[PDB]
Amino acid sequence: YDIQAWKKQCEELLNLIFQCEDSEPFRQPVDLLEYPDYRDIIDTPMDFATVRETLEAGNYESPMELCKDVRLIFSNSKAYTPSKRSRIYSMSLRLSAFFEEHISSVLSDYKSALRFHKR
Ligand SMILES: O=C(O)c1ccc2ncsc2c1
Repeated sequence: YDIQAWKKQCEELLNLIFQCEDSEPFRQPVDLLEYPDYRDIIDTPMDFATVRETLEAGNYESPMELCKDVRLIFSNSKAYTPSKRSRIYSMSLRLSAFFEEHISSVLSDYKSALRFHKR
């Protein structure tokens, strides 16, 4: 019933993601010199370094807010890809399955801790 435990759990999950080869296209902001039309398609850029910085600055109040920004990385890849068979989109799909399998328990434990506090 530890209400603060999600923060270290999210830091450790981001460490695993940065070790995965599939995260390489998503670690830093998409390079606008390599992809000059990117901001004609994508309104709100997001990347894992920005998520980690926001966490470490104390600017997430809940793991749900972190989960919204990581899901934006994946939805931006799906909206920008020219093919649902592309290399970089195929990487985003595998990474999203890994993220979703690991974030599940973080969110369940946090919500359980809040309910116990409110009891
Ligand atoms: O060139 C592609 O296939 C492609 C697909 C998704 C994507 N997400 C950020 S950069 C990028 C490039």
